Amino acid sequence: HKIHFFFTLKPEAVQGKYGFHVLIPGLKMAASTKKSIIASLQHDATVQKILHEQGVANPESCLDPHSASVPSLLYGSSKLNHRPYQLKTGFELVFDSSDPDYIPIHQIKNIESYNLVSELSLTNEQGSLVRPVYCAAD
Amino acid sequence: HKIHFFFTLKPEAVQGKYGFHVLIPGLKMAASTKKSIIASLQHDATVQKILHEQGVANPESCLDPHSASVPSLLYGSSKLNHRPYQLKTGFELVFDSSDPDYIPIHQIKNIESYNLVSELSLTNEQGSLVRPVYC
Repeated sequence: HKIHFFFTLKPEAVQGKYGFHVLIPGLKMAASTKKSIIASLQHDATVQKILHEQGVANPESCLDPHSASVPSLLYGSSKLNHRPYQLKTGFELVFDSSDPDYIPIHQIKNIESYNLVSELSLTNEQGSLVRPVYCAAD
Repeated sequence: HKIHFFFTLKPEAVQGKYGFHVLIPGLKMAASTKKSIIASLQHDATVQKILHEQGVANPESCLDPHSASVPSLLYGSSKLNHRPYQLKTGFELVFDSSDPDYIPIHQIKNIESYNLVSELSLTNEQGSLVRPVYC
């Protein structure tokens, strides 16, 4: 399977407030699976030690558990009086069942020549790049 | 630590014969260690099955046990009546002992802008890109 990762960053840090989004359009699961995954990520030591040198005051509260409930912004849209999240870079990942311990990560090329809003849509199923990976229907 | 990998491929295959080189100038170990490593690879079933779908007859016999003893061709050189191996891809790897299970692999960018003969030297210790990792 091919899994794509996108990191859209806030244009500027206002009064010491920052953030970014992680989008996985092709991968498909249930709400309970997303809740379990989000609960797992809150206790990841690796992420925390990554964040400590970044100036993060509280890495534990950085992840919002409501990410499985809130409807998601389309790409390019934004909140009132808030700038749109600018895409920093996008990574592609290839996962195989034969070799679970081999995890390749590479940047996506020619990203600027592609329909970003179409590909980044969570419910989209006709993305030319992002393809739907049907997982278990919980 | 940073580890660099280089893959110089034979320009063409004669009578079903192919070959290439894997060079690790950054690594610095003993010859006995190199022999042990070569012995380890000769029984690696993963590489054998990788070559299995390549049209390769005997992947077990592809490794030369003498590679740690025979003097190595400098880059650009060749054997008599033999075209020199052409560099196809160049890889760099980042090793961190804190997380041994995280292995980032990325191709090197703009290798054509660097002194390939100087960098790919197995005995050189002043490589601009290849850094001497004493092991």
